[PDB]
Amino acid sequence: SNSYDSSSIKVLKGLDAVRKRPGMYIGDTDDGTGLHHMVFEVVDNAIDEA
Amino acid sequence: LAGHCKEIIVTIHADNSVSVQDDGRGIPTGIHPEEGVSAAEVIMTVLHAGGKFDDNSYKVSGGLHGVGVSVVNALSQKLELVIQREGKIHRQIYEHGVPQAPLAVTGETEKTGTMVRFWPSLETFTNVTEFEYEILAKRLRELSFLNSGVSIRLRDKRDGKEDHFHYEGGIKAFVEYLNKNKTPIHPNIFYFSTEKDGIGVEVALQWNDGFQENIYCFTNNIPQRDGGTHLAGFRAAMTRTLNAYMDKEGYSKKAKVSATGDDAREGLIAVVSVKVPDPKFSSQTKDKLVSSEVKSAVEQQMNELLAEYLLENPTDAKIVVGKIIDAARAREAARRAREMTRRKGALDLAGLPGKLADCQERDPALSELYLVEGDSAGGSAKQGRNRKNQAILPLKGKILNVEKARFDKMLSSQEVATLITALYNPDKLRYHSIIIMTDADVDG
Amino acid sequence: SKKAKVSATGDDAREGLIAVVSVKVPDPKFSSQTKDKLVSSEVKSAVEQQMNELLAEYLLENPTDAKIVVGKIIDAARAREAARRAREMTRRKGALDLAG
Ligand SMILES: Nc1ncnc2c1ncn2[C@@H]1O[C@H](COP(=O)(O)OP(=O)(O)NP(=O)(O)O)[C@@H](O)[C@H]1O
Repeated sequence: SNSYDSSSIKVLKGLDAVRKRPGMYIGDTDDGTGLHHMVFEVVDNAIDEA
Repeated sequence: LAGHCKEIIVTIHADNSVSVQDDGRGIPTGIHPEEGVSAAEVIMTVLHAGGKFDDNSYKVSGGLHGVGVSVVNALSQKLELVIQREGKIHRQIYEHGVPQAPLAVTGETEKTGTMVRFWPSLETFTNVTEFEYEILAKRLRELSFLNSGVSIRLRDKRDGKEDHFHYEGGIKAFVEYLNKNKTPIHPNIFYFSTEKDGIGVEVALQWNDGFQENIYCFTNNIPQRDGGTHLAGFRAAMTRTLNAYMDKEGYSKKAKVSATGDDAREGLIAVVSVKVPDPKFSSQTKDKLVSSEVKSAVEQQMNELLAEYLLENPTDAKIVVGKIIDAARAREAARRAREMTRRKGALDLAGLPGKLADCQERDPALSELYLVEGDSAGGSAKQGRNRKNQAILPLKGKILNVEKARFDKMLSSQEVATLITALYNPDKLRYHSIIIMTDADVDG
Repeated sequence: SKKAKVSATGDDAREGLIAVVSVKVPDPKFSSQTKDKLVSSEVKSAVEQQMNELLAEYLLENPTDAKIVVGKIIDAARAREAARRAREMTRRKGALDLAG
């Protein structure tokens, strides 16, 4: 309504931005897509190393 | 959405740039207590920086990530930002996300708002260097439909064409506008606006005689191209409620219809707009909503209110059920036309029982086969034949010609060729010897 | 096609096919973090021209495989055409409700 100022702009340092909005970083966290996408990204990094 | 901005102006300039003028409260321009610079420079130069991280400033809002405007600024060769607040006009120039000068004051005014004009960079976008009118037009139209009372003006300095959309009917009026080139089946449009468990839902759907499925997935005034969990709940609720209604009324018993989910959504135009305090999107494009509580809430609301609608309007219910049964009968008639021909490609009847009376011997080239009239001749033929190496195949009337009407699918009896060979013949050569007994008349 | 009298659309010729497309691009372009959709058109054109060359070579170097695939395509096209024809005809004219 009227709560607007420079203090309202919040900046998330480190990995706080990922933990606050995991959707754009991991996908869905409820149906099981992100829990498997964890291992998917890990194994994809391994294959990129290979 | 906070109830302060009531006019938004989008102007397409001739220099390949788009300016957005609104009359909201304005972007905060004060010095950030941690960054050290103005909050505008913070949101333009720092990722995930803004006031959309809580409900203190925006109780309900579609923006939740905090990187969008930074992406818009970085992927632009130049950007101009003019902010009006507290009687001061703040101006700053950006180039590829790099501020050219600090946020300075240029003058004073009495209005509040923010102007965002950016020149998109050509080093990133390929094959598309000019903004298309139709996509922006559709976006602003549907935005004005979902935002009653919010004036939206589109200006185009390239050709002078300008439009103004201030629809107040809502998504009902949106569906009515999208049904201008179609033919609806029911006048009364399903519509509601509820808010349960902190999450609001507003769905407007209408059946039309077309055959295209277009369910616009909207979440906090954001279109979802890939749908999401809310779309899945919508579809499941619609399917289960229509199935229950067609089962309890007896239509599925009179017509013997499976009534799958795809047939229930045949020729349906739906607009699902939900209000979520803290949604969850799988990407910045916001093409998918991954909130399952929203799924459950929308599912429950749709089931309840759609059952109410179908049990309060008998005529519209009958028309909708008739259209669903029409679509399902079309699908199953196509299934018949497919698998009946697929089975005609194979052999299923084989005409073995009924008329064929083989002999005791099974080794071919020893038995005999005959072809006579069934009821007139075959009776006495079987009563006077042998039961060792004799076989008789009766006939019925005449047989259609081959040359006059040649069709690989045309078949009435098919028993002769199926019983003598497999129809190709070198494999099965049963009944090497056949004899055709025939009357001495002219028809013989 | 002169004798079959069919259209052979995209969704019909690819019916009953299991294909695997593995591309190798130095600088990929994924429209999301999940990497569920590629947006590179240069890879599109490269794969397209490589197919138009090598699949053509394959179909002209193997008569038996070619004739079997074309027979399957003719079967699918005739099936879909007959299905559309019968569905439309019955639903629009041959449909008779109220069995009583
Ligand atoms: N038009 C605007 N009016 C007011 N504040 C704005 C405006 N645009 C940006 N801001 C502020 O700048 C911050 C960052 O904006 P933005 O990056 O668009 O957030 P966003 O909507 O979450 N982007 P995204 O969720 O990825 O689509 C917001 O949280 C606001 O505080």
